[PDB]
Amino acid sequence: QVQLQESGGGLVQPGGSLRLSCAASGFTFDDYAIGWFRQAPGKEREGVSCISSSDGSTYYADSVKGRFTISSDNAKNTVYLQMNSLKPEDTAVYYCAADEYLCTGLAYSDYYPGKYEYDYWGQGTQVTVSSHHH
Amino acid sequence: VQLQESGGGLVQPGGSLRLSCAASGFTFDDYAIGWFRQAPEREGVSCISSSDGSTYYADSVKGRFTISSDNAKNTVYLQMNSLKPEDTAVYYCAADEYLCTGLAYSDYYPGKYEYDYWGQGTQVTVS
Amino acid sequence: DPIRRGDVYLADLSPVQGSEQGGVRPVVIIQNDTGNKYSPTVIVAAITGRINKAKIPTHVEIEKKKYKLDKDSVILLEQIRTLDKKRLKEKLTYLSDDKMKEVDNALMISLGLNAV
Amino acid sequence: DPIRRGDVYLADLSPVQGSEQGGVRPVVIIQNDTGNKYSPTVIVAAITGRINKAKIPTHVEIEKKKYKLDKDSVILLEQIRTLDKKRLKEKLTYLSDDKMKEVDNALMISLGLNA
Repeated sequence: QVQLQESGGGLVQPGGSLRLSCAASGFTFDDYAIGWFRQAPGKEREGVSCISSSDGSTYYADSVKGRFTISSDNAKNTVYLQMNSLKPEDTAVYYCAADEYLCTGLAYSDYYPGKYEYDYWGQGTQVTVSSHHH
Repeated sequence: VQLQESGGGLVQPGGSLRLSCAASGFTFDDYAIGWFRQAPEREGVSCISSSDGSTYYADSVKGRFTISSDNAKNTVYLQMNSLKPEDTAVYYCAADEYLCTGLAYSDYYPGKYEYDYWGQGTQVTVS
Repeated sequence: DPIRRGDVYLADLSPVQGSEQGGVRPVVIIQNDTGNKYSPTVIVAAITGRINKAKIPTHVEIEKKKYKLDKDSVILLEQIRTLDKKRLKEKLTYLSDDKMKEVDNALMISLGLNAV
Repeated sequence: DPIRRGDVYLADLSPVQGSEQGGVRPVVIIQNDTGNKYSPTVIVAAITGRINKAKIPTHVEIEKKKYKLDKDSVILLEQIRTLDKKRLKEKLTYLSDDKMKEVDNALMISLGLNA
């Protein structure tokens, strides 16, 4: 029914950039907030960005402010995450999620410690930042 | 808007009285009416709210006084039984939209609020 | 017979607009008990069973069995309003003191009455 | 441009029943600023010019001279409700911090909070 299909991942050089997509399916796009979480091996799942349907208000976690940008195409029911100035600490699995409260909850998590379950989750796309080969 | 009271006078301790307050130039159901008293500070005694008929009584007259209303005669009565000499004071009837919730709030929060309509006062002496 | 803070009434909230909660649904009395006895209005918070677990610091969960609901529900301390008392239909139950403490806390966050 | 706690908006509170305040009238936003930014609703408290002096511990006065009001008014912290933002028409003014401390206080009295 409700499916969030992401994409755009891959290997990037530090300082490079990427653009992730989240395609939303079986719900009303303007009645749900869609955003991005991330999780690096072994470590914790943190919320990154979120965009509410009406008002277009955005949220950004502190560690990606000025560097990431979320946006939405209401025609394509698609959310974008443009990641600039990529650092290796950004290397993780990026999931988009959607919920009525996804945006106000993520903004509240900057002030109150919580652990709230949100409704709809994507599959995740790998984002690796490394200098590597060659 | 006029408040004409009556019923005051001299009584022996243990006796009873029935004070009246007559309302004139307002809508009886759009105003709350009650009784204040002042012995040589001004305290609110009782009050009766227009709709719901909820009553307020000061603690020092609970069980002893009784307030009521005759909506046809636009009249509030205050039946004071088991009268004590501490009850000796000038009793004023007043009317305001918030008088009853205001009298009850003053048991918990100190205030100093001016209410709209005041009567002339009737002396109640217990001796 | 008296309206008390913490009481769970079934009350008619409609009509509403947009994201406001309407219908006939459980609500909780959040006004102080002096206003509940003497004022012509009460202040309530809405309960929805559209979610059964909380997602917001201003949300408080209510067990369906303990507090006589059809479904596991949540108090939306962001969905509050003043009702003429004639809007109160039925009194279903009343919250435990510990549930009113979670409600107090959520109301302080929702209304910006602490730090954050 | 963003909705802030202490902002005074013109809002449509109609229709209502009985003792609820309605009409298109000034209200003060009392919901927190995290909630005012992301949620689709705000929590407001109604303002009346039917009285100019306070009569209840949950009443707070607003002076026509300081704020863009038509009359000396009073905030009724017992008449509060959650409004969809589309109900807000115009931003009129915003209250001082000192005036908002009185708002907080009456809100704790109105809502049965002591902390």
